[PDB]
Amino acid sequence: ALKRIHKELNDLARDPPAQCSAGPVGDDMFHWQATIMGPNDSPYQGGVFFLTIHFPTDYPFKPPKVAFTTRIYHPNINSNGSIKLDILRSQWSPALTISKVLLSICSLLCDPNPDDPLVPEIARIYKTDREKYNRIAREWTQKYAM
Amino acid sequence: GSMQIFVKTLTGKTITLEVEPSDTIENVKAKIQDKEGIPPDQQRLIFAGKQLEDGRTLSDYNIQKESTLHLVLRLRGG
Amino acid sequence: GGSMQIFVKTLTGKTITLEVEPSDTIENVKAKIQDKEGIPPDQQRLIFAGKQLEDGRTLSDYNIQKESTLHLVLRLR
Amino acid sequence: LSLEEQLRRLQEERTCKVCMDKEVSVVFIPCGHLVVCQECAPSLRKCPICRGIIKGTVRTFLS
Ligand SMILES: [Zn+2]
Ligand SMILES: [Zn+2]
Repeated sequence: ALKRIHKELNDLARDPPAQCSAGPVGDDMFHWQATIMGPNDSPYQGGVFFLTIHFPTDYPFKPPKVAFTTRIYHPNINSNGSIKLDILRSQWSPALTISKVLLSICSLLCDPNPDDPLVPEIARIYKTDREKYNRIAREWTQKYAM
Repeated sequence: GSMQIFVKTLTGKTITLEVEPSDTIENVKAKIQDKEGIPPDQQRLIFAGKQLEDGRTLSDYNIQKESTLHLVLRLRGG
Repeated sequence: GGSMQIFVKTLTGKTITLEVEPSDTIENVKAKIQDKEGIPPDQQRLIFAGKQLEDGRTLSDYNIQKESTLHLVLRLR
Repeated sequence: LSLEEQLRRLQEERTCKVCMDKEVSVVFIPCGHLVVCQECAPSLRKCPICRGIIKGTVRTFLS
């Protein structure tokens, strides 16, 4: 796992995506911290959202564990930062690098699945009153991500 | 196509596509399928942090010449 | 002019080049950013390798080396 | 686009996209993606690039 993780880190330094940033916490290559910038023209705009990444020892054959530490309002991310997302579980591919995983999660923010939600109350609001959904997500971005 | 855009593929390789400002996202995916062999159903294109939906056009997303789209794998929250 | 160059990427993907010294503080970098891009320092959030950078620390303190890329994130204006 | 950046991109292109260490040496049938070495291939039932089912793997040689 280590050699591939070092390569990803080096490959990131050369050319990180505009939307995200990541690297080791302290002296531990298996534990990273990451940022996702809220997409422009979304209720998350202007937000910087922090995440923890834990690479298992059989990475990349098994997915990294990824969770938000910044609170975020979303049908598929709970108050503990847990992300319910198929590419972190049964739809993992070993070719996904941490950069692509973070971009994938970022693309989930404006593309939730309210029909199979992690937070049912938020999903009902998203489906019935999108202006209310957007207002609350904006308020949480202000309170936690700025 | 009348302009060029870039796609960063799953492996981080950057390819160049010839497209029209009004090309649909599905047409872009069809070009990626021809160059990289990825079925469109497995392609998820991201620009400015957001996924690009089939049925919309590049101009719908203000994607300009020499924009870079990021390709990831089809995903679903749950 | 600078001992090393670093790069600063904006949310739009534009990358700017800065001439810096390893001992430069994050506050110094924000001043250079204001010079090149016209963004006032108090509106800048700088991110490197998953960390938001604190004003009083140096580039070396954050393991920022030649050809490193930092992220410039504007506060919602 | 320096000579080193181009040489690195050519070497990375020949390199396994899973372990990122050994050179690619196996093509998946029928999807045709050439993306893994022989040490990574036995662990895979679906292609990491297109998720296609792997029905066979041919050892490939770039002569
Ligand atoms: Zn391999
Ligand atoms: Zn394939």
